[PDB]
Amino acid sequence: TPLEITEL
Amino acid sequence: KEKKVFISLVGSRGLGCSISSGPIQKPGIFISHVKPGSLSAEVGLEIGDQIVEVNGVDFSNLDHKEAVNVLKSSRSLTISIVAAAGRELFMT
Repeated sequence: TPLEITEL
Repeated sequence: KEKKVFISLVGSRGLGCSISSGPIQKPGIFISHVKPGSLSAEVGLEIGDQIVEVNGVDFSNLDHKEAVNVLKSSRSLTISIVAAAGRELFMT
C-alpha cells in the first residue's frame, strides 16, 4: 500500500 | 550526492513541498509533490528527494511526524537533502 504523505 | 537546501519564509506562504515516509528497508523523510512559485520550487525540490537533515537534526531515521513538526515549528530552517535518497524507494 502507498506510503503516508504530508503537505508542507 | 548530498544536496543543501535553505527554506526561509520571507513572505507569508509555506515552502510548497510535501513529504512521505519510506518502507522498512530504508525508513526516512521523503519529498512529495511540490507547488510552483513556492520556496520548494525555488530551492529545487521535487518528488524522489530525501531530507537527511533539518537545522542540525539528522533526518536519517527521523520519524514522519517529527519531520513535519520541526518543519512546522520553524518557518525558516536549513534542510539538507540528498538526491536519490528517496527516488530509490519511489521506484516500486
